[PDB]
Amino acid sequence: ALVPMVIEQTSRGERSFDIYSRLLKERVIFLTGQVEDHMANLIVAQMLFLEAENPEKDIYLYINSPGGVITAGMSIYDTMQFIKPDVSTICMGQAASMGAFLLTAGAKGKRFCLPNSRVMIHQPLGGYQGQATDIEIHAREILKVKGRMNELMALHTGQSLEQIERDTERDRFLSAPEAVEYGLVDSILTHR
Amino acid sequence: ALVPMVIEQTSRGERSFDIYSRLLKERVIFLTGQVEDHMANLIVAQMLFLEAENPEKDIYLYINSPGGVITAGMSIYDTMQFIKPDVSTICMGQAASMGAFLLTAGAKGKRFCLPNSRVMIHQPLGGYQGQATDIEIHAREILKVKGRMNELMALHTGQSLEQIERDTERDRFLSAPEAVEYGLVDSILTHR
Amino acid sequence: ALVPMVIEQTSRGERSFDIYSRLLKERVIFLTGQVEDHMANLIVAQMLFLEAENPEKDIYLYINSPGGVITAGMSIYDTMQFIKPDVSTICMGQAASMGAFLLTAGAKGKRFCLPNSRVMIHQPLGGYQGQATDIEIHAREILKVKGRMNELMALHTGQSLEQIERDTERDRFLSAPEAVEYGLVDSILTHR
Amino acid sequence: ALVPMVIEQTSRGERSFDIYSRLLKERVIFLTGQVEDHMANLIVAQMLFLEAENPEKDIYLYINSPGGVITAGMSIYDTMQFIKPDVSTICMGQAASMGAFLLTAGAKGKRFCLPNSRVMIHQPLGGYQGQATDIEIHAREILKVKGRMNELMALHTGQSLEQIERDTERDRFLSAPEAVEYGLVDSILTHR
Amino acid sequence: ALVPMVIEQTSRGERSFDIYSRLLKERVIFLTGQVEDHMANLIVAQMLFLEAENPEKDIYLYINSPGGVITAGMSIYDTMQFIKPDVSTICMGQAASMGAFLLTAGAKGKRFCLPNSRVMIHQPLGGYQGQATDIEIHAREILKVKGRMNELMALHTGQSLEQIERDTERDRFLSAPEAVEYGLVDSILTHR
Amino acid sequence: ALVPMVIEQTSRGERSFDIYSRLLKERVIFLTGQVEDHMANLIVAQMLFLEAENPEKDIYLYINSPGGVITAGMSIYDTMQFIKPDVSTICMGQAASMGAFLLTAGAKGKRFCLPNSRVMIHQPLGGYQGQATDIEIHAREILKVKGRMNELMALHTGQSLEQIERDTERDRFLSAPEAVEYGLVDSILTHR
Amino acid sequence: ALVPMVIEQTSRGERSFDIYSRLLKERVIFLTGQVEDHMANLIVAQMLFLEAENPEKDIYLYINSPGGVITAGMSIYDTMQFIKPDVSTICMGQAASMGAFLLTAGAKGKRFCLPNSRVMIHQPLGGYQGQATDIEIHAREILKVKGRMNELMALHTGQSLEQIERDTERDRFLSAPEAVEYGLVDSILTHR
Amino acid sequence: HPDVFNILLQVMDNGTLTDNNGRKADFRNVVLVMTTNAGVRETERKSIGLIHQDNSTDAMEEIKKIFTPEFRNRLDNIIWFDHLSTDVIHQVVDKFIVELQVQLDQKGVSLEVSQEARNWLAEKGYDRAMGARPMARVIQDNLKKPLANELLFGSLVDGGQVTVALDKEKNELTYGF
Amino acid sequence: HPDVFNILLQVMDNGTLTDNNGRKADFRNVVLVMTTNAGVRETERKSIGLIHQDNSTDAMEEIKKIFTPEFRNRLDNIIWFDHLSTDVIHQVVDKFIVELQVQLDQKGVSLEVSQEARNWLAEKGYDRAMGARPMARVIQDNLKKPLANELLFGSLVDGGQVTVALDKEKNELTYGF
Repeated sequence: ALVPMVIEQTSRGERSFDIYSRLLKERVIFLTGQVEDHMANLIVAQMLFLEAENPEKDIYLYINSPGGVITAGMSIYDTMQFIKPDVSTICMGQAASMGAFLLTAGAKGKRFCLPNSRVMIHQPLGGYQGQATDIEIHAREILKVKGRMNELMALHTGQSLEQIERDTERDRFLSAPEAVEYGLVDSILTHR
Repeated sequence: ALVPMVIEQTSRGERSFDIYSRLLKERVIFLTGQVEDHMANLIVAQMLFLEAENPEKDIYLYINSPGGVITAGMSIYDTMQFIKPDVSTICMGQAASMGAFLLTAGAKGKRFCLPNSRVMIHQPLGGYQGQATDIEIHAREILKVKGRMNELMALHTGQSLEQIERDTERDRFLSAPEAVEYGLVDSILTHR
Repeated sequence: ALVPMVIEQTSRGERSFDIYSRLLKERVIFLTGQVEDHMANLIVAQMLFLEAENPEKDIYLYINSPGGVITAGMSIYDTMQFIKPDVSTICMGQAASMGAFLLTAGAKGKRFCLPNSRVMIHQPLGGYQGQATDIEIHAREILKVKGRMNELMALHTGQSLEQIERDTERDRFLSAPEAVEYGLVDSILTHR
Repeated sequence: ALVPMVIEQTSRGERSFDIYSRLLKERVIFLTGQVEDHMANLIVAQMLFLEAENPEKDIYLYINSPGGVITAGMSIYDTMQFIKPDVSTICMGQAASMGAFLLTAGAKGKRFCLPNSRVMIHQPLGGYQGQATDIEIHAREILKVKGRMNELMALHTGQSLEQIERDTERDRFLSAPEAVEYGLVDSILTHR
Repeated sequence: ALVPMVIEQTSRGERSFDIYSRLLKERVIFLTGQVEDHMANLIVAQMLFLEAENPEKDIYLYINSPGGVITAGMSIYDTMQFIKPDVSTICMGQAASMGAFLLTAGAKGKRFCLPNSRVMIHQPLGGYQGQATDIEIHAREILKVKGRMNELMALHTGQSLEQIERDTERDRFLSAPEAVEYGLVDSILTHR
Repeated sequence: ALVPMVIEQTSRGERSFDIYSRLLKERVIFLTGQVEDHMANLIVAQMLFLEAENPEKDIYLYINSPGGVITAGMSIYDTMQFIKPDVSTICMGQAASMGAFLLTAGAKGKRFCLPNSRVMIHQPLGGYQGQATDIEIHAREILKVKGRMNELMALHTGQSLEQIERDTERDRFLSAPEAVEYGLVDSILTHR
Repeated sequence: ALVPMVIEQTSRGERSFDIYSRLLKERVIFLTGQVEDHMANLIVAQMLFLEAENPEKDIYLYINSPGGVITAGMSIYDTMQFIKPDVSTICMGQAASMGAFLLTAGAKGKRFCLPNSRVMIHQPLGGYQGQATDIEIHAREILKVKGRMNELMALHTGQSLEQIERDTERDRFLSAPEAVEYGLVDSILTHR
Repeated sequence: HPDVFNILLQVMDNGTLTDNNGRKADFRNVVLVMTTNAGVRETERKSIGLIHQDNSTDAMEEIKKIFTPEFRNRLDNIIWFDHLSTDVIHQVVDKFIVELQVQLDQKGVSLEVSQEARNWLAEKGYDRAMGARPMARVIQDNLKKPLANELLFGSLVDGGQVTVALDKEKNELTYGF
Repeated sequence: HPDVFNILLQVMDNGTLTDNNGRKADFRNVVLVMTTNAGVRETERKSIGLIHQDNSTDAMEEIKKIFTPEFRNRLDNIIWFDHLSTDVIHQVVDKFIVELQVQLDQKGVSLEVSQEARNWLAEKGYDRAMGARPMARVIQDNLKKPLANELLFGSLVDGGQVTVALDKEKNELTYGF
């Protein structure tokens, strides 16, 4: 009973659908909690599924997430860019780290954030144990990833790269109005 | 059979629905236990679902909750303010911390509390380990949240901000009659 | 078969019920084990559900419980007093602590106890760690609850308040006939 | 597939029931493993269910149990005496402690054990840490239970009370024929 | 999908049963792993169920078990002897200890082991800590079981009691041909 | 959705089946991971089930297993040699230890191995703690198993016994072409 | 609700399916997370299943995997080569280690990855404790595997063997454009 | 059947309907009134919860689900009749008594009902759920049955009149000639 | 449709079918032959797995799983009509060739079809799942399209000796005359 069922009339009958499926049907996908491989894999499956049902209609991605694994998040990131319909991202609760990264990656003009939501950005974390030679290899890879993430932030936010470079040095929290000014989101939803 | 099934006759025949789904149909949502991301993610889904079913009817949110994560709670808080129908909150058992915060956020005139229930309010908790520079950043953010929560409490209760500021310094417990006088709730439900 | 299925002859067909759903249809609710938020929340949902199905018929609450969280129990207690149909309570096995509290809260004349069941009553337990001022606040709250619980015991049992206070300082065990004399229950069921 | 399904024909033939439900349908209830509250709660529910189905048809209770919580077991004990149809108890494997207690509580003339069953009886176990005042309360409480259990054993077995008290001072094992002579059971089943 | 589903045609052919249920329908019961109370309560339910289905047909019990609790094994042991149809026991993998005990208990002439199986027999194990007085009681209890276990082995194998007694003092392993010569089984199934 | 469903058209075409059940229907059984009793019992149930469905068609056993318990593996070993239809074994991934033992036990001419798979063979492992007398018994028991295992390898591979005896002294790894030359498998499947 | 249901209208109805099964119908298989035996075993089952459904159509394998067990991966590797239809492998997120190995193993000209993915290759890991003689055996086997993996990389990528030999001594990370130049993939997907 | 409603789209919008001979009906001087019980079953249902919900938005579901948007958008209005109040019941009772008086006048007898008797009948029969519908039954049992016996068996035929009054002790009605 | 099936069983049981005009058909003098292709559909399916297996089935069992026993029990038999052998498909192609020659003889054209051509057409047209059915098409196009063309174009005359050799690539090595 963790997730309730809802019933909706269709045509020749009515159908009982897990509330989470009921919303997928409306092209609403929820990304919550840590971004990892299995959850990311499922979001990608949902986006591909919605793209096929109607390539000409927007997909809404609700984000309430503290962050997660970049690799997993990039598969979400790339699918959003690949598929034809716009993906409109909405930040509720929080979008931190990789969550913030995906939030700004939504379709321009359609990135929304609720009034009391917090967005947080910061350079990638990681680490490695091993021989100095292996450390060197892994250190370079994380730096390349950092650079790559910095480039995508600048692209999606409109900030210069130098400005993004400075602003992610240490965790930077933005209130919803700050996210708008900064360019992480286009607007704030308030009341219907 | 952890959660019993109930059966109701409608049109063509009877439908069997987990008791929790049976009540969702009556526009009743339960918020119990800790407020966290998955729990909030689900409550928001239920409220959006009910708003669509009939935008002109009240949604009843039953609260019996010790508190939880502010972030998760704010996604609930914002959805309630955003959606068109009034959300009427009812406190049973307890509404503590974040739970109290959401209780007062219900539609004015519709905040109810059962007579032996307790409502407890306090400034937000948190913490952080790291470099003095990071500590400052995180300290700065929790204080902004405290300030933000203080404003919303004052807004919803009618208390001045300074009074709210003083009253949440340390845990404050209110009996249902005290919640009414304070302005956290509008009235006490007694007997049908 | 964690829980057995049964089938019923009615009109349209047998369907099936998992015993507890089968008994919910007969307006019987089972309260067992520790009283906590989730279980209490489920009982409240069941009572509201039965109140709606037929406001004029009694609801039977079977109690076999060692005790539990007062707050959670408080939501059950208030729902029972709020809803229109009488709630008849039956103590089997044990009704201890909060379980005993709810047992006596049933409609007068309808509180029953099986012959070999034990009812146990005591003042509330709790505790707190923190600053001396934080201890002071929490100590006052538990004492207010103790006072409040004693007031309700006296109301439902007919004992004077002074007598209730004395009798709950230390655990008090009552056998079914002792519970009847004390006034926790009205009578003992024996044989059909 | 821990518990197999069985198919039974009727009219239309559409009946697929977990094997334990298939047996509940034949008025057979199985009590196995430790006696606790949830188990006991389910057995009571099943007996009430069968009592209503046909008030004039024996209920067969299969016991294979090492013992358990007296309080929980007494709710089975009281239900068995309360309900109208006879409960015939069959001991297989073992009936120890509370299991033995329930075995002898079956309808007179209908209590029996398979040839290699063991039945074991012994005074109640328990314990308690606390202040000497509380120790005194709890110690009296367990002695009353012991006395109460002793009376019921004597009532059901036909042994004098003094004899039954002596015999439970220490664990006493009885073989199936010994249980018959003692009076714990009426007979031994042998072959179909 | 841990346990695969199979489809069987009937009339309509609307039958999907986990493979375990499908084979129960062919009167095949598998006894595997440790013999305990919950498992050796399902074996019993299945045997009673098959006896009713057709009292005149054999039940095939596949044994692959290292041993287990004597008590649990005895409810199986007695059910096999009590019910009407022959129970044919087949040893695959191993039948050790209590498992061997049940293997030899199958219907005479129908006990058999696949050729590379292993049957192991040995006096019962147990233990007990407590006062010297209780130790004596429990020691007496295990010796009576040992004696009873020895009588039944001699009965079913045809070995004298004196011989069966000597052969179980220490673990004795028997190959399938040895089990046949000894008399634990009647034959070896080789090819269908 | 750990295991996906597949849909198959028939006459009505309504059936859906866990992909593993869909394959069981084609007489394909998968043996993976460690060989233990519960797994083996399930494989045996599947083989008996297929033997009953159609005694004249081959059963395909896909093996990808590191080894496991000999006793458990022997129940598969003997079932394969008992049931009427040929069992064709296919090695993919690995067939080590008991896994290799079962691989070679498939029907002659039908033992296949994919080209990059590995097969590993080695004398049985085991151990025992106890009195010197028991150690001897158990040591004798494992040596008989080793000897018996050596005899079956020679039977199925065509190697002399002396050669098998030497080759399993220490872990021996064979590539798919080596397995063919040695006689563990008959051929390598390459492309459809 | 971990995996949402989707519906599709075809002939006479909706057929809901776990989004993962809905995609299996489109000949899409996901490989995510660690490559192990149970996962791999399931992927092989899916590929065999699709091959039978339509031997002439491509199977799309989505890879987002950090690596895993080589043996398990070879099970997948060989099935992809054996089955008739081409398997087109798509890298999203990451393809590391064995994951990269399988990525390059797709049908030539059909191997592709998303723009921000990462592919990482390295020599195999392993280890052993025991007698020097066994160490020698196991060390030799891992080296044979390394050699075998090196040949397959060279075969599928077009790199000389020595070049592969050098490139995999230490972890090597490749960005999507480098994977293309290296020959692990044929192209980068960008936008539909 | 809901497809029958489609016939009215052109009526409501153009005042016309064409018959099977091709002639046109002309509704421009016709007042079209359609009545319905749609939404009632729902408005009268009790909700589950501590607070009873206001189910007056029946118009938002049943009327909207039953009548296609194009139908609805052609109506001048959707008018919600209310449950009758007790003030209305008193008026309804007076109305029904007058109808009774007329039937009696035609037989040469007349009826007087005291105000106490009228209030009693109104109070007795009121049921918000069934509107004015049961009041006719209360009158049928309290006034018409007694009268039929008096009219049919000679007690109240030619030469008399009947007066009905309520006592206070039993709140029972009197009769006469 | 199941009601065809049901009426056939009623006829099997009583010998008659009753008409809307009350007339009765008497089946006591007839033989009922029913055909089915159920037993050939299953055998042509490929199994899932690395090794395809033999899906040959018992056609009689396939019938058992489709048809009811009430039906089967009223039959004298269920007979399997097997696939055709090489010499049979040759007898079939030769019959078709002879028929072609009859048409050509009406014009006066003599067509020689080599034995290799005869074997090949039989092998190419024949489909063990569809038997000789497709033979109509292997001969209709391969042995006729070129003749129609030479005759209609006028390169071939009403008479003349036209031959078709078959080559190693199984092509029709046609001629003029």
